[PDB]
Amino acid sequence: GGYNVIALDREYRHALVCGPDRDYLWILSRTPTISDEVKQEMLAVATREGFDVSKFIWVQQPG
Amino acid sequence: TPPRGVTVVNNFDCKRYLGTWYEIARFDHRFERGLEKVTATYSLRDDGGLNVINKGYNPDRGMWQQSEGKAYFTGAPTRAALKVSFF
Repeated sequence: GGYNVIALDREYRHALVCGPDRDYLWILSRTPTISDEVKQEMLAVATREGFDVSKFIWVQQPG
Repeated sequence: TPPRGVTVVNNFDCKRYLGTWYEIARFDHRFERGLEKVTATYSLRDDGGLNVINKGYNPDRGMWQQSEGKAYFTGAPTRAALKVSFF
């Protein structure tokens, strides 16, 4: 399966990763939680690139 | 091949991407469904690919579990497009 970093911040602290089609998408962070600002940005980029963000499951993390 | 029309990071610095990432969110597939506290850890192989370790807590088993993969760039390593296979 394809693994593509479609967006990444300059500090390599937050990444948006997709698989071989728009049914595969991940939000990755160097930290177990992210802020509302980072959330909205990632979601905005996802929607701009034609991903349906209603498909996201918010993974439980310590935090 | 990446999906038609999506961006791919094209000045990728593979060395700064190495180490541990927390999975904040995912589209749900069978392979990951039900797993919590999911991390992805990347390390550089000698052959220039990446080793991938995906770890998560499975509350049904009460156990941490992990799956190991090998990733290769499909072109320039400054282009963040790879393909991963799991063993």
